[PDB]
Amino acid sequence: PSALDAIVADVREDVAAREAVVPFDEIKERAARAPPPRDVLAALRAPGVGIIAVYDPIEYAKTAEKYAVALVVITDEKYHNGSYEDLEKIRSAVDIPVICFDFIVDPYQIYLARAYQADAIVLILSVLDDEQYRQLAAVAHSLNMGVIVDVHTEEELERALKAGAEIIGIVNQDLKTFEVDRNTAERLGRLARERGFTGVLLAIGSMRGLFDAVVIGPDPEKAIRELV
Repeated sequence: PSALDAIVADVREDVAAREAVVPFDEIKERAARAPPPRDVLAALRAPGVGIIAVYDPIEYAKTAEKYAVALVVITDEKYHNGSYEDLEKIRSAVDIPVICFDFIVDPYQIYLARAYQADAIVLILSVLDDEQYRQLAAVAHSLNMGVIVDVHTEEELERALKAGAEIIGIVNQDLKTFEVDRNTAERLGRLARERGFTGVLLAIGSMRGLFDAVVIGPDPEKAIRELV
């Protein structure tokens, strides 16, 4: 019995179903031909604590772009549910970068996000081992997309630090036990800085003076929504 195992199985079968109609080689080509990503790193590095808004789609996006530095669009890997087409429509309706947030274990999903014009993706270190992390980050970076590395424990933070992650998001939920530690953000963000980290810290939730941006808002999509 394992909620996290079930989510990973859902994602892997979602990919298998998508591949049967849009094969891996075809999604790679569509991703490579997509228009270049907007720069998520620069939007988050901008002075001040930027708001990252989370997602009628067009109305909310056009409203959100008046004050947010970036937009997060939670997607659904299940077959033929319009979720990736809506990501593209939303991104096309605004002028800020759009983060595609789903549960990525397979390179197919990164090409999929890029093909529908995502500017960045999230990698979750509680889900990924070091070899998977290296592969998936390399895929995203080969398409000039930003990578947000979500961490929840001291050990995950250290992996992100040692790997040289430039954007680290700190999440308060444990994706294996599904327990919430309401003060992880302050604890790990302070620890990140005090260990010498000079990149971008995101909080996925009064930790004043620590974070460059803050995200402002079971099956895989439900689990993502809990993270935000």
